[PDB]
Amino acid sequence: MIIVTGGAGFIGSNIVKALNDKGITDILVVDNLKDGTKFVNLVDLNIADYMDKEDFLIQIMAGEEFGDVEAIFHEGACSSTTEWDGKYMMDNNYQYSKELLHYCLEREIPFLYASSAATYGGRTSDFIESREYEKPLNVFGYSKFLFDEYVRQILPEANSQIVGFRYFNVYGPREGHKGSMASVAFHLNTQLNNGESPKLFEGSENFKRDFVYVGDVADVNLWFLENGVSGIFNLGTGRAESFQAVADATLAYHKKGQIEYIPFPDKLKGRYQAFTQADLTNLRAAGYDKPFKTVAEGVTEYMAWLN
Amino acid sequence: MIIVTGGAGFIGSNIVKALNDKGITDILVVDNLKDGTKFVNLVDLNIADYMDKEDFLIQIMAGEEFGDVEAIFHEGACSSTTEWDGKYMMDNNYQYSKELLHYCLEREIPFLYASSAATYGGRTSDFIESREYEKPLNVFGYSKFLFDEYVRQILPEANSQIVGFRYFNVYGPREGHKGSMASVAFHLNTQLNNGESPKLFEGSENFKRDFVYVGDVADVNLWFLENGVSGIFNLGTGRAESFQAVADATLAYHKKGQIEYIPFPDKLKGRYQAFTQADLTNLRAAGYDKPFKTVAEGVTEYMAWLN
Amino acid sequence: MIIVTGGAGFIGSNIVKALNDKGITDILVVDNLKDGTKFVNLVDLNIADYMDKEDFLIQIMAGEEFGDVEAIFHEGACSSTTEWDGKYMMDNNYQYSKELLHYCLEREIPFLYASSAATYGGRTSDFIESREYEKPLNVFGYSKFLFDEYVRQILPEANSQIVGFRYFNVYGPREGHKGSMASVAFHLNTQLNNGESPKLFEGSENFKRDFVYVGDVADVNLWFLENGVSGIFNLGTGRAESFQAVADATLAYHKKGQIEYIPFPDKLKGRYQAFTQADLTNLRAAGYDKPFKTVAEGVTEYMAWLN
Amino acid sequence: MIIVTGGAGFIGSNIVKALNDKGITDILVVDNLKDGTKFVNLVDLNIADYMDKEDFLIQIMAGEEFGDVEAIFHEGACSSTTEWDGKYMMDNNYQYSKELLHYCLEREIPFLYASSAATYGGRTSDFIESREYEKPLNVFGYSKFLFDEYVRQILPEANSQIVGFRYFNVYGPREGHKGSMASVAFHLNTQLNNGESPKLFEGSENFKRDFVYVGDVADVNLWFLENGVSGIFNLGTGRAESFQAVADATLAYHKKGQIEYIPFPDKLKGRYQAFTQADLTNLRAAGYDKPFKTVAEGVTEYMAWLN
Amino acid sequence: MIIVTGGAGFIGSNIVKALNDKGITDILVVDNLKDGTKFVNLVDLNIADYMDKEDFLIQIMAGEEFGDVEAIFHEGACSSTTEWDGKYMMDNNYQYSKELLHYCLEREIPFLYASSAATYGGRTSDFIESREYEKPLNVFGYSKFLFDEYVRQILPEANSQIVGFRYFNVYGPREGHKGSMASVAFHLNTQLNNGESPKLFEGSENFKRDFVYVGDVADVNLWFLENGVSGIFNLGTGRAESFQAVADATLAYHKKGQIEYIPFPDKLKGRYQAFTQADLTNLRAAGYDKPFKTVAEGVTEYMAWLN
Ligand SMILES: NC(=O)c1ccc[n+]([C@@H]2O[C@H](COP(=O)([O-])OP(=O)(O)OC[C@H]3O[C@@H](n4cnc5c(N)ncnc54)[C@H](OP(=O)(O)O)[C@@H]3O)[C@@H](O)[C@H]2O)c1
Ligand SMILES: NC(=O)c1ccc[n+]([C@@H]2O[C@H](COP(=O)([O-])OP(=O)(O)OC[C@H]3O[C@@H](n4cnc5c(N)ncnc54)[C@H](OP(=O)(O)O)[C@@H]3O)[C@@H](O)[C@H]2O)c1
Ligand SMILES: NC(=O)c1ccc[n+]([C@@H]2O[C@H](COP(=O)([O-])OP(=O)(O)OC[C@H]3O[C@@H](n4cnc5c(N)ncnc54)[C@H](OP(=O)(O)O)[C@@H]3O)[C@@H](O)[C@H]2O)c1
Ligand SMILES: NC(=O)c1ccc[n+]([C@@H]2O[C@H](COP(=O)([O-])OP(=O)(O)OC[C@H]3O[C@@H](n4cnc5c(N)ncnc54)[C@H](OP(=O)(O)O)[C@@H]3O)[C@@H](O)[C@H]2O)c1
Ligand SMILES: NC(=O)c1ccc[n+]([C@@H]2O[C@H](COP(=O)([O-])OP(=O)(O)OC[C@H]3O[C@@H](n4cnc5c(N)ncnc54)[C@H](OP(=O)(O)O)[C@@H]3O)[C@@H](O)[C@H]2O)c1
Ligand SMILES: [N]C1=N[C]=NC2=C1N=[C]N2[C]1O[C]([C]OP([O])(=O)OP([O])([O])=O[C]2O[C]([C][O])[C]([O])[C]([O])[C]2[O])[C]([O])[C]1[O]
Ligand SMILES: [N]C1=N[C]=NC2=C1N=[C]N2[C]1O[C]([C]OP([O])(=O)OP([O])([O])=O[C]2O[C]([C][O])[C]([O])[C]([O])[C]2[O])[C]([O])[C]1[O]
Ligand SMILES: [N]C1=N[C]=NC2=C1N=[C]N2[C]1O[C]([C]OP([O])(=O)OP([O])([O])=O[C]2O[C]([C][O])[C]([O])[C]([O])[C]2[O])[C]([O])[C]1[O]
Ligand SMILES: [N]C1=N[C]=NC2=C1N=[C]N2[C]1O[C]([C]OP([O])(=O)OP([O])([O])=O[C]2O[C]([C][O])[C]([O])[C]([O])[C]2[O])[C]([O])[C]1[O]
Ligand SMILES: Nc1ncnc2c1ncn2[C@@H]1O[C@H](COP(=O)(O)OP(=O)(O)O)[C@@H](O)[C@H]1O
Repeated sequence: MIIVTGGAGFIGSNIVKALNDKGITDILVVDNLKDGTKFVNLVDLNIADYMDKEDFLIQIMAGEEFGDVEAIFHEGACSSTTEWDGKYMMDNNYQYSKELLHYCLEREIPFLYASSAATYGGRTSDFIESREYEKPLNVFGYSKFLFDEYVRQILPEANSQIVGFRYFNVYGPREGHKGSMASVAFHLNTQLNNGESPKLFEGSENFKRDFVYVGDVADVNLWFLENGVSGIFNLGTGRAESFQAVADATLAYHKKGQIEYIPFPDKLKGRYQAFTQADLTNLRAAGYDKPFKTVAEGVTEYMAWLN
Repeated sequence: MIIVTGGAGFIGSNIVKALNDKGITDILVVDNLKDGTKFVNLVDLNIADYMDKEDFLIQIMAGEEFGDVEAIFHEGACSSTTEWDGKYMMDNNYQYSKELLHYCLEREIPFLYASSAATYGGRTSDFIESREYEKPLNVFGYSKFLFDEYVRQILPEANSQIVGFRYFNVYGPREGHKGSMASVAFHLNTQLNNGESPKLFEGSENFKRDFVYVGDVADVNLWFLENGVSGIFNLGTGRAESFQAVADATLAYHKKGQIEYIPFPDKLKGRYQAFTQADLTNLRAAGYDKPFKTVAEGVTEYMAWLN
Repeated sequence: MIIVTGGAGFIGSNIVKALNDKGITDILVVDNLKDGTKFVNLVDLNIADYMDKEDFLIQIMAGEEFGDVEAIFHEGACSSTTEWDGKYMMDNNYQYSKELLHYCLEREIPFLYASSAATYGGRTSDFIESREYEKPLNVFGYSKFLFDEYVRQILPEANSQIVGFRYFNVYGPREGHKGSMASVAFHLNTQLNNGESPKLFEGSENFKRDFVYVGDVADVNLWFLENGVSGIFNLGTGRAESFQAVADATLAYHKKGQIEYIPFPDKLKGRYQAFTQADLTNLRAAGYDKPFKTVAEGVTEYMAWLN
Repeated sequence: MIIVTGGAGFIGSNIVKALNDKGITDILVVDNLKDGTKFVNLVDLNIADYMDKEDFLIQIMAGEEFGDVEAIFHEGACSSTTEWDGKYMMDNNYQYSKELLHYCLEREIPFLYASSAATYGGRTSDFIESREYEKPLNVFGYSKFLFDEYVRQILPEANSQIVGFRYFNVYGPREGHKGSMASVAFHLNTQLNNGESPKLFEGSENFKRDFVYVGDVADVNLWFLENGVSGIFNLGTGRAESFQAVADATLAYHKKGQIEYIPFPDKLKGRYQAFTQADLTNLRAAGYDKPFKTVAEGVTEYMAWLN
Repeated sequence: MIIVTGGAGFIGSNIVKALNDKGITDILVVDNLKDGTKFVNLVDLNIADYMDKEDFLIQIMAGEEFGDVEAIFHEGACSSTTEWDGKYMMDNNYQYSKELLHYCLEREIPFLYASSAATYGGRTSDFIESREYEKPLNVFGYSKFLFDEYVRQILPEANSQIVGFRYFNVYGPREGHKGSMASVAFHLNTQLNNGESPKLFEGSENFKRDFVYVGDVADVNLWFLENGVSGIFNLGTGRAESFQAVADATLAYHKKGQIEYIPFPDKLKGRYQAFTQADLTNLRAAGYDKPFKTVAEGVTEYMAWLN
């Protein structure tokens, strides 16, 4: 049996699918299905059971057994970078994670969780998995950062696998529910299907991210499960590409449309990463040697799936 | 003693009536009577006691005894296909059901519950009670689907009856409270009694459902109780009929009126089943061999009862 | 010691007064004094103590002793016929009553409670205390009906007094707080003192009720306490009188005014009793043989007290 | 150690000051400081500790010790005569008081509490501390009345001091927070300092009250503590004076202004005491023989303190 | 291990930084991160863990251990002088503090907490740490005052360090979140960077405060920890300077701008301190002999850090 928190969300559901593809269906999904439209992400998948995040937490803290648990993929989190309720953020992200971590540690259950490249918080190089390089620009980022710091305290003493994946800009199938937190690829696709103009922020000529395909993210997750290695690892392609590149791949698929520039949103000024590029040294050194899909490859594959 | 959850609702109250007709009155109804107008559905019936769904759940989970329970007909659920609070849906439908199921299993109490053909989610044939054919279009459907999947895990090991009825489009007496979730028959009748025009969705020429009379649904329920067979079974006539057919039967009774087409509601686009027809192979194979009332028969009988 | 629930309400306060008149002042009143203006109903009376309905219930269910309890007059209920929250109605009326009943039963405390002729729900004769004749038109009525049904299950086995009084149209002193649930007598009086026209519903020419004076209701209550007889008994004059009769008695006292007809309120259409007349066969057979004040007598006595 | 509930309120804070003046500072104040502006009433005083009314109650009911308690002055209450939530009133005034009383009784702690002349409810003479003369005109008054009645049941059996002070119209320093429940003296003063006209109700020519200075009220309280006598005692000057008299004393101090008559407020019609005058027979008979400051004396002393 | 409550706030975060500078990183921060923007204050620091104030309190009161606690710096409080909810203020400031104090006392954990010069409440000299000189002008001040009074009762009997720092007008890095409670220095800086005019209250010519640099405040805190001395001590420079002086230092750095006078805000009239100057006699006598940065020094250092 495997547990996937955030299992009805974007990355989580993709981990579920990947597990299904390996013939594993004995999965417990933990999520918050308040936004019911998220069911789409599970409808075509095969799981054993579903539990709400709040119930799960209660049971975790009471020390309930869930049977023979092989791993927890902890993808569940408040994922909005524009959420400013720190109380909620620190409870739901940081505290929640701590609580899970301890539960796993005590039962020697492999624990594989989601960090974020938001922890790097705006810099132009050296995106390296170490405290010196970390300085989040928002409370979301802070909640992730502090957890990584917590994990770092625990690692030397741990008797079972602990892995944190520092995801960069993930995109692909099963993020339709993320609204304004959905990938630019997604937004452009839906704008184009609506006969609207595809929109980019003002200054996106100079904005670059490490855009990584969700399929690859899933593969990395399973690989680490199979291999047992511990640590905190960047997860991206290693190549930074401009938003313009993403737009290109998208318009190319749709055979139409032309980019329009909207004002840079006030609520992100000072909170924004203008450049990210994953340094994959540690990742490779851990033994994960598979290549990553480029924006051209990933976006077109995604576009096909969206239509 | 028999327990009927959703007992003040449409199908539940009809099960109560059917039990009354067999001389059984030692019934506990579990429901949520917040909408007080639902009392009409019980007023002319004979029951032993009434309990709110929330109290019932608490007692179930505490392992209270209710006396000598012969069966639970679990018809209680949030039945709105346009309810999008997934948290509520999964608690009140899925979790609730699990909780009941376990309670019954442990005491070897026959458990007969409501599934839904919404689990098939829009396809043009092969409405067969098996996972390959299931793909709900909304979270309501998902909550039903996942429970059936759960039941499927339990069945091989079960020591007492477990039956799920996959109801198609049920209509007849005691659904007045269902508002916009009430049968089209019901809506047309009340429109006509109000001197308004009888209304159908745009494109209903091509929309067909397996419309099944509530009386038959009740009979099936009791039959299964008496016969002890387990499984998940489609419950419909086996014949798909157009909404136009329903309208015909109705206008014929009222001796007046002409169909008006209203816009297809935005909130259902992408969430809608355009065709359903129950495959009754498993149902028949279980031994239930009685015929089902056609739309012509059922609707006219209903119309008489409404007036 | 005697307990009167609804003790600050109309009928309850009158039971208190009646007890006072017999030299009994060791009374605990249970009510919900949220509407503070209800204090008037107790101000001139003599009681031992006051408790809120919610606290009372908690203590009842915990099995607290209140000292040496001689009887509970259970007049407390949500008494509005236009309240449509069934959840609340069934908790506060039905469940609450059950809870009291059991408490009394276990301690062999005489339990005398309020039913309602609303249980008959609109019929033109045979207002007899038996299930065949009962069919309430609203959820208030349902909550009363179901409790009577519950009492009926308990009666054959009971070792102490259980009595339910099925009050018809009660009127008299101490109902000023009941707003639109107050007697027509009351409304007419206040309309006339305000220089307004006295108002009756459209079609009141054909509306008749068994109007019974509150003083008589109180007497019946005490009589049953003294005599120990069990059962469910109609409580009204046995004579149906038109609303016109009530108006006559009232205008006669005030020496002025002329009836005006207002529209029949939408919220009561289909929910309304057009005729009631208590069949006093069981009541008389139990041994209560005293006469009841007519509308002419009762209304004029009331009018004097109001001025 | 001494406890003063309502200690941050008008009368309570004055009791604190009086205790300070006798060299006693080991005081626990219990209040509800939601309206923070009430802190002024304590700022210049000396107390040992502060507790919220809700916490206090919890601890009382749990039977916590507070150390060596010498007395409780129970001045805490919802003091608004225009508050019509009876549920709250009866909990916070009546029930709360009962709870304290029992706590004290059990530990033989002298209990000195606040009643009110509102219990007399509008009469033109015989303001005597006995049930025949009591008939409050509002639920505030009722809550006080019923408690006095409760105390009366307890008194013959009590082994420690119980005293209730039936305050008439108290005025003086430390009532600035009472808003529209503040003394007329206070209102006139603030109207005059605002260059507005000093306002009296229409018909105040014929309205008289027993206006008593807060300083005297405090003295009475301490006297009873020192002397140990039990009972319920009127506390006022024994002389009724018109509102006009109060106005006179006030305008005289301010050397300006002329009375304006505003409409008698709707919300008080039928709820209003037109005359009060304390009968001090019992008070004197208990041994308290000190004189009371007249309106002329009291108001001018107050006016000086206000400026 | 060290605990810093209010650790994400202004003074608290500076204590954290100071601890970091001494090589201490084993810190638990307790705060309320509801306003997420406060994360900035911790982002560049090194702590062991984070806990919400409400959870912390629960655990404190349950008597949980946090490991080997060396000290608690209790800087956490509702710090707004214009918050008028006294209930909240007394719970969150006074009660909370008491609760911590007892926890520490019992485990002999050095307890170092924040008082306030607001306790002096407007006077023109003798700002001495003694009750005669204390008279707060608002409920915030009251909550601090009462706690100091409480500490004073405890001190003679205490077996471990208790220190309260009566901070005057603190200013410097990490107060950006304090909005209108932020230093005038801060406000002027942000006004100037916005091309607006730097604003001072009307009458600031005659307003002087003891402005003290946050760096010094931090030093004092650590010094007391190292030295073990107990008591309540003023913490300011000992020199009063006008707001004009602060403005001067600021405009001098920015090389531009001219002071504009805005109306004195209504909500502060009667609640305002016009003059403060710390008397450092006790502070020096305790042994703390280091000098304090003047407004000229402090403000310019701050201005550099802000830019
Ligand atoms: N998407 C990216 O590009 C990316 C990049 C870097 C990091 N990440 C991180 O990776 C994880 C997955 O991201 P995502 O894109 O899949 O986000 P997502 O689509 O929103 O998936 C997360 C789901 O988990 C729920 N959730 C929140 N807190 C939970 C908890 N404590 N336990 C269980 N479920 C919880 C969310 O709902 P509610 O918040 O409404 O309760 C949501 O349904 C998140 O931690 C995210 O921060 C993602
Ligand atoms: N009528 C159809 O065409 C049809 C078709 C397929 C399936 N079904 C299913 O068969 C059952 C009967 O449906 P229906 O048409 O009779 O709907 P319904 O009239 O609304 O009956 C359900 C009643 O039970 C209540 N309820 C909800 N959750 C409950 C719970 N956990 N325990 C007990 N009662 C609960 C509902 O109120 P609240 O949610 O507001 O609390 C309602 O009063 C439902 O499960 C429904 O999904 C019906
Ligand atoms: N007067 C009539 O024409 C007549 C006729 C037939 C039957 N009855 C019945 O006689 C009883 C009293 O009637 P009434 O006219 O005297 O009504 P009433 O004036 O409204 O008095 C009832 C009082 O009891 C309170 N209450 C509600 N639930 C309670 C509970 N569980 N325990 C204790 N008190 C509770 C009510 O407040 P809240 O509900 O707001 O909390 C109200 O203050 C009711 O059951 C009523 O249905 C009266
Ligand atoms: N001064 C008069 O004219 C006068 C005349 C006759 C009788 N009295 C009585 O004398 C007492 C004090 O009167 P006052 O004029 O000083 O009124 P006050 O200034 O309003 O004093 C009462 C204070 O106690 C608080 N409180 C309420 N319930 C409490 C409780 N259960 N325990 C502790 N504190 C509580 C009140 O706030 P909240 O209600 O907002 O919670 C308020 O702060 C009251 O019982 C009053 O009814 C006064
Ligand atoms: N800054 C000055 O010139 C000066 C002057 C006078 C007094 N002080 C005192 O110094 C202390 C801190 O000052 P500051 O300038 O750093 O103010 P601050 O920035 O507001 O720091 C206090 C922080 O702690 C939080 N908090 C509130 N109650 C808490 C509790 N019980 N436990 C833990 N955290 C809590 C506050 O949030 P929430 O209130 O929203 O919950 C806030 O984030 C306060 O006690 C303050 O009164 C400083
Ligand atoms: N440039 C541009 N253009 C257009 N659009 C856009 C851009 N950018 C961005 N965008 C959008 O918005 C949003 C926000 O952004 P940000 O702030 O940057 O965030 P991001 O990163 O991008 O995303 C996020 O992330 C995170 C982590 O990292 C996660 O968790 C989440 O979920 C998300 O993904 C965005 O979203 C877009 O749409
Ligand atoms: N075509 C047409 N026309 C008209 N009308 C209509 C149509 N369709 C539909 N409709 C209406 O609306 C509503 C909704 O529907 P739906 O979404 O589709 O749903 P249904 O299926 O129909 O019904 C339902 O079902 C279910 C299952 O199956 C149940 O549960 C519920 O309750 C219901 O019944 C309807 O209702 C109509 O009215
Ligand atoms: N005819 C006429 N006119 C005028 N007014 C009136 C009439 N009728 C009636 N009314 C009024 O409204 C109300 C209501 O109605 P119902 O629903 O029917 O109610 P009833 O029965 O009469 O009364 C009631 O009752 C009950 C039981 O039986 C109780 O619980 C309640 O509380 C009441 O009493 C009436 O009220 C009148 O005012
Ligand atoms: N005459 C006159 N003029 C003017 N103003 C007035 C008068 N009277 C009165 N006022 C006013 O209003 C108020 C209230 O009144 P009442 O309702 O009457 O009340 P009193 O008695 O006066 O006072 C009260 O008391 C009580 C006890 O008894 C207490 O608790 C409260 O708090 C109060 O004090 C008055 O105040 C004035 O302003
Ligand atoms: N003379 C002044 N000129 C401009 N702003 C002021 C002045 N005095 C106070 N303020 C602003 O108003 C706020 C509140 O002041 P006050 O209530 O005296 O608290 P404090 O003593 O903490 O400054 C301060 O944080 C500051 O931003």
